[PDB]
Amino acid sequence: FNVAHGLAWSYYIGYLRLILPELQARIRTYNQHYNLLRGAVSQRLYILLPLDCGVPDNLSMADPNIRFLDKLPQQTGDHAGIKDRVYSNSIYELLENGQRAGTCVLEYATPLQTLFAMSQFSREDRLEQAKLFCRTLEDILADAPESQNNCRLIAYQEPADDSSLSQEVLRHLRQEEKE
Amino acid sequence: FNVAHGLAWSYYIGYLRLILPELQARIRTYNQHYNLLRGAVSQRLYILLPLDCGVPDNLSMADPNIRFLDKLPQQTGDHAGIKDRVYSNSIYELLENGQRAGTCVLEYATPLQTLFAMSQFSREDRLEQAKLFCRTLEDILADAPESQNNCRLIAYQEPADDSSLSQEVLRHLRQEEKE
Ligand SMILES: CC[C@H](CC(=O)c1cc2cc(OC)c(OC)cc2[se]1)C(=O)O
Ligand SMILES: CC[C@H](CC(=O)c1cc2cc(OC)c(OC)cc2[se]1)C(=O)O
Repeated sequence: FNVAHGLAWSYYIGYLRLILPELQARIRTYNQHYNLLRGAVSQRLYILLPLDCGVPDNLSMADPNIRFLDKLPQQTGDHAGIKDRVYSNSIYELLENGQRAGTCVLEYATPLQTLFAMSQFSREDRLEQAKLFCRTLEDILADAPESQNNCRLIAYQEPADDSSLSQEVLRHLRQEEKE
Repeated sequence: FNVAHGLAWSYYIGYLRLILPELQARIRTYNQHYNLLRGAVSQRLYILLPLDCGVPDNLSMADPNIRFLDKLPQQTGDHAGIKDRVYSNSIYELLENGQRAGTCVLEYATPLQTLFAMSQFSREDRLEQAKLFCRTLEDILADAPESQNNCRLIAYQEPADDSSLSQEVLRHLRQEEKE
């Protein structure tokens, strides 16, 4: 109950509070200096929350239609001993019927792999802690001033290896255009 | 009790497990390509754990005798959506009587600023959660295979603004030489 609470706050306090306020400027810099009226990167950080807590230690999205396209201009800031601590972010192209249907900054919510490491608790405890985590992070980001149409939490659960994350994400980017 | 548990595991799982196994190689690369038989960077990551949980959002060590000297060769690895996620680390010179008495990679344990944010709980709850955090992290790092004379946890508490972190650290680096 509290592991998930504490991880949400720490993720917000140790990471999002630091990268969110400048994300939208880095994104416009890319969108100018680089880059099609559909291939413009969404002005939002999209945060992947596998409910099964299986966050890959690489780029594997398992969704043939989510591909790495470019890195974002890196932000640098001093933080907690580390001079010019670098903040790396990655842009992904989203495809529908083999065509590029949009583009966004994507990454996984890494505190979840700590819940995975603690269940691999039981698998049902894993799931409830992932939900609590999502619900806490959503509420933190709601009252958080650094969070103003710059952040979307994509929580999902694939029922098997053979069962469309791309479509899910794509819906969120469509709703951005129609707004 | 569990916030501190979970933050220790996440710090270990989200960060130390990823940077510790290569830290000592990055350190030798510096120690050759750069750099005095005393001015060689300690082959250890030193991790500052203010028990008061006051981790600065900058480089402030408040110890005139702990100064930024150089950055470490940055490590890059794919992780959790982010391609070539960069790992930045900073080297500090340690001074005694105005002379450089040693050198080490230093940084603060950032999960602590999440305990700070939650107490600024009461200040005594803050302190116990910081201790629990230290004790959990120490035990994790003991059975952790990635952690083999590459990591030291410096926990301390300054009683006031006018009251020697440098000496504390310096003792740990001396004990390394005499071993
Ligand atoms: C893949 C990119 C991420 C994003 C990232 O850099 C950080 C995550 C994070 C989480 C914390 O608590 C949950 C925390 O507490 C101080 C500090 C940080 Se920084 C990664 O995990 O490497
Ligand atoms: C100043 C340098 C640090 C070190 C660092 O990068 C990370 C810390 C961290 C902590 C986590 O839980 C506690 C976590 O859970 C996924 C991931 C990370 Se990455 C910083 O906080 O920026």
